[PDB]
Amino acid sequence: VPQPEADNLTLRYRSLVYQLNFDQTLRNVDKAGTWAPRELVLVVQVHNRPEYLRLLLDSLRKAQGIDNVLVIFSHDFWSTEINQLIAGVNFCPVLQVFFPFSIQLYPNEFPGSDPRDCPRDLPKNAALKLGCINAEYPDSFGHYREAKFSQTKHHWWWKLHFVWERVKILRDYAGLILFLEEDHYLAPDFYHVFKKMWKLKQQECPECDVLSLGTYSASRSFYGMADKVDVKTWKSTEHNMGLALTRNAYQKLIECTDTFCTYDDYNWDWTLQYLTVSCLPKFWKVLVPQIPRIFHAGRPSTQSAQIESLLNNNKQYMFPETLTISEVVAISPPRKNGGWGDIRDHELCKSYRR
Amino acid sequence: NLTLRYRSLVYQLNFDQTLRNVDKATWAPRELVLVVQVHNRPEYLRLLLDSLRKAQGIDNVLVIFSHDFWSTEINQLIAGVNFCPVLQVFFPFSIQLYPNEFPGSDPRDCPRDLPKNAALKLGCINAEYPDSFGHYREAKFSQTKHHWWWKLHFVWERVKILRDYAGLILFLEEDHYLAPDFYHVFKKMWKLKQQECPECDVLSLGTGMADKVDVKTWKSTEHNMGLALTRNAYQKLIECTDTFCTYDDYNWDWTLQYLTVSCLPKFWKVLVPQIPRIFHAMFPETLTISEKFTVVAISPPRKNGGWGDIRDHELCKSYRRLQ
Ligand SMILES: CC(=O)N[C@@H]1[C@@H](O)[C@H](O[C@@H]2O[C@H](CO[C@H]3O[C@H](CO)[C@@H](O)[C@H](O)[C@@H]3O)[C@@H](O)[C@H](O[C@H]3O[C@H](CO)[C@@H](O)[C@H](O)[C@@H]3O[C@@H]3O[C@H](CO)[C@@H](O)[C@H](O)[C@H]3NC(C)=O)[C@@H]2O)[C@@H](CO)O[C@H]1O
Ligand SMILES: CC(=O)N[C@@H]1[C@@H](O)[C@H](O[C@@H]2O[C@H](CO[C@H]3O[C@H](CO)[C@@H](O)[C@H](O)[C@@H]3O)[C@@H](O)[C@H](O[C@H]3O[C@H](CO)[C@@H](O)[C@H](O)[C@@H]3O[C@@H]3O[C@H](CO)[C@@H](O)[C@H](O)[C@H]3NC(C)=O)[C@@H]2O)[C@@H](CO)O[C@H]1O
Ligand SMILES: *[C@@H]1O[C@H](CO)[C@@H](O)[C@H](O)[C@H]1NC(C)=O
Ligand SMILES: *[C@@H]1O[C@H](CO)[C@@H](O)[C@H](O)[C@H]1NC(C)=O
Repeated sequence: VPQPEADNLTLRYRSLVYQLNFDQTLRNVDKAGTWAPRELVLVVQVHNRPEYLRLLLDSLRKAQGIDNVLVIFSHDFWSTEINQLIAGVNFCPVLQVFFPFSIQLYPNEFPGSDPRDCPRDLPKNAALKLGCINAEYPDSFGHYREAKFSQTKHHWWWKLHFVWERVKILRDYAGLILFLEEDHYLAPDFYHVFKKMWKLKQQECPECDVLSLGTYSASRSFYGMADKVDVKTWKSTEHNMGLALTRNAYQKLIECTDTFCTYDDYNWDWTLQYLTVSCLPKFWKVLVPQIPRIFHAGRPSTQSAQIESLLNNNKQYMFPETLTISEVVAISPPRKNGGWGDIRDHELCKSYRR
Repeated sequence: NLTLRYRSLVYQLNFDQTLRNVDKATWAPRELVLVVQVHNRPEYLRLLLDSLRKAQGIDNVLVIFSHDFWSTEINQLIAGVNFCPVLQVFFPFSIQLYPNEFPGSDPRDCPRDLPKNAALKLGCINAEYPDSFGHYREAKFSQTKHHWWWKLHFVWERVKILRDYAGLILFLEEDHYLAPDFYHVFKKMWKLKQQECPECDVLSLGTGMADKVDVKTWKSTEHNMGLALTRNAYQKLIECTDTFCTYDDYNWDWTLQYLTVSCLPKFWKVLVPQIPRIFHAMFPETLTISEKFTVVAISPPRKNGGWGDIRDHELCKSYRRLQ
C-alpha cells in the first residue's frame, strides 16, 4: 500500500481551484449538441453564506424561461455545503469558477496576512520605525492593509475578466452578462423583463450603457409601475444590484484597469462610480424598471417570506406584455473609503488582464 | 506535478461526496442504487449515459460513478446528467495516481516474460512472486480487480448518503448499455422474488420471452453484466476477502465464481430474465418465473493468472481496513 500524502489543506484547495478553473466542467449541458450561451448569462459572486445562497437558488428554480441561461458561480472560498447547494441545481446550465488568489489559498503571505505587514491602527511614525513592509503605503486615512477587506474587490475584477476572456464556453459571446451576489433574490419574471428591456434599449435608448434589474426601493402594489422603466444616470448606491454589462461595456472597463486598481476604495461599486467620472469616456446611463426584479435579502427565512409574499400579492402585474420608458446628469464619488492604498493590491489587480 | 494534483483532488472529492440534482434540505436512496465502474473510454460511457437518459422511471435512482482515471471529457459527460441523483467517487489507488510506483509500474519491477532464474540475479522487486504461469505483474491488468473490490466496500460502508441503506445496489461497467425498462423489470423482479423465490439470493439483468425470468445457480461469469446484490449478499463477499484477494486471477468475475465453490457457506440462486436488459457494447405488465433449475455442482474454474503478486494481495485486503 502506497505511503499516504502529508495532509496539506492549503495545497489541496489550490489543486481544486487550479484544476476546476482549467477543466471548466459544465453542468446540465450535453456539449455534443448545439447549446451555446445566448442573450443572458448569470455570474454570481459567492462568499460563505449558504443560508442566503439557498434563497437565491430558490428564486432561480421558480424563475421562468431560464432553462437555457448559463449561471456561473464564482467562488472565493471552498465549502462542502456551498458546493452541495449548487449541485442540486439541475434546471439550468451551471458553471463553477474559483478565485485563485483568495486568502484561503494564501494564509501566511500576500494576498493573505504577511507576518511583516503593518497593523491597521498603527500610526505612520511608529510603522516607519518598526520597519513593516507596507509602512510607506497606507490608505487615504492612515489605515493599513487588511486581507479580508481587499479580497472582494480583487474577486470582482478577476471574475469580470475571467468570464469574458478565460471561459471557453463564452468565446465570442455577443450577449449580456448579469452580475449579482449570493444574497440576492431574483423575481420569477426577471428574464422576461430583461429580454424586453434590451429590446427597449435598442429602440428607444441608444445612449443606455448598462442595464439593471431594479433598485432597493419597492412598492407594496405593482399597479401601473410594473411595465415602466426609467433611464437614469448610473448610481452605485442605487444600481449595484443586478448589473448587466455588454461586450462593448466590458471592454471600456478592462481598458480602465490601472484606474480601477489604484483608486483608494476597497468597494467595487464605489470604484465603478469613480470610473464614470474619470477613466470612462462618459458617465453611465442605466435602464432600470420602476418595480425591482431583484431583491437584497441581507433571518433568511423571514426576509424570504416577505419577498415571496410581495410577489404573490402582485402576481397579476408581473410578466408584462410590453415595456414603456417613462418620463439626469453624472454623479461623482462623495468620499473615498480607503482600504485600497497598498500597492501590492494594485499590482495583483492589474495582473488579471495579463 | 499533475499526478500530485490528482491525488489532492481524489482525497477531497471522496470525502465531500457532493450529491448532484438533489436538494438535501426529503430524498433518500431507496429500492435500487446504480454503481458504475468507469475507466477511460468516453465513447462507451456516452452510450451508457444515452441508455440512462432513455430509461423510464429512474428519476429517483442514485447512479454512482466510480472512476480510476481523471479526464476532462469524462467529467463533462457525467455533469450533463440532470435527470437523476448522481454521485462521483474516485478509486484512490489507480495507475494515474501512481505512475512510477506500486500499484503502478515501479521502475524496479520484473519484466513480464523474464525467466525466474534471470529475475533473481537481476534483483527486481517481485522476482520471488510470479503468477501460476511464470509471468510477472503488469499494472494495467491488476487495476480492474483492485477497483472492483474497493468500489464494493466503499459504496456500502463509506458513502454517507447510503448509510443504513436497506435496498439493493446494481453493479455495472462503463461499456454496458441498459434497456429502457431495466428498472421497470427490476421492481417486478424483486416483487417476484419476495413472492415466488424466497431462495433467490441475487438478481441479474441478463446473461426467449420478454416476460419470463429464470432461477439458476449463480455463476459469476454468466451474470457479470448488471449484478444486483443485497446487504446480506455483500456481507458474504467481504467475509471471503482473503480468498478473493489471493486467488491467482485478475478477472473479478472468475474470482467470484471460485469464491462460490470454495469459501461461500452456501450456493447462490440468481433471478435472471430470459431476454437481457443490459448489453455489452418491453415493459411487461406482469413477470412470471419460467425455468427453475435445481442447484448443481460447479467445477473450480481454470486460473488465468495475473494475480500472483502479493503486493496486489495486501492492497486488495486493506480496502476494508483503510480509514
Ligand atoms: C446613501 C449613501 O450615499 N450612503 C453613503 C454611505 O454608504 C457611506 O458609508 C460608507 O459605505 C462604504 C461601503 O458602502 C457600500 O455598502 C453600503 C451599505 O449600505 C451600500 O449602500 C453602498 O452602496 C456600498 O455598496 C463603507 O465601506 C464605508 O465604511 C468605511 O468608513 C466608515 C465610516 O464610518 C467606517 O465606519 C468603516 O469601518 C469603513 O472605514 C474603512 O475601513 C477600512 C477597512 O477597515 C479601512 O481600510 C479604511 O481606511 C476605513 N476608512 C475610514 C474612512 O475609516 C462607509 O460606511 C457614507 C460615507 O462615505 O456616505 C453616505 O452618503
Ligand atoms: C466463449 C467462452 O466462454 N470463452 C471463454 C474464454 O473467454 C476464456 O478465456 C480467458 O478469458 C479471460 C477473461 O474472461 C472474461 O472475459 C471472457 C471473454 O473474453 C468471458 O467469456 C469470461 O466470462 C470473463 O468475463 C482472459 O483473461 C484469459 O486471457 C488469458 O489467457 C489467455 C489464454 O491462455 C491468454 O491468451 C491471455 O493472454 C491471458 O493470459 C494471461 O495474461 C495475463 C496478463 O498478461 C498474464 O498475467 C497471465 O499469466 C496469462 N495467463 C496465461 C494462462 O497465459 C482468457 O482469454 C476461457 C478460460 O480458459 O474459457 C472460455 O470458456
Ligand atoms: C502546503 O502548501 C503550501 C503551498 O503549496 C506551501 O506553501 C506550504 O509550505 C505547504 N506546507 C507544508 C509543506 O507543510
Ligand atoms: C510527481 O511526483 C511523483 C511521486 O509522488 C513522481 O513519481 C512523478 O514523476 C512526479 N511527476 C513528474 C511529472 O515528474
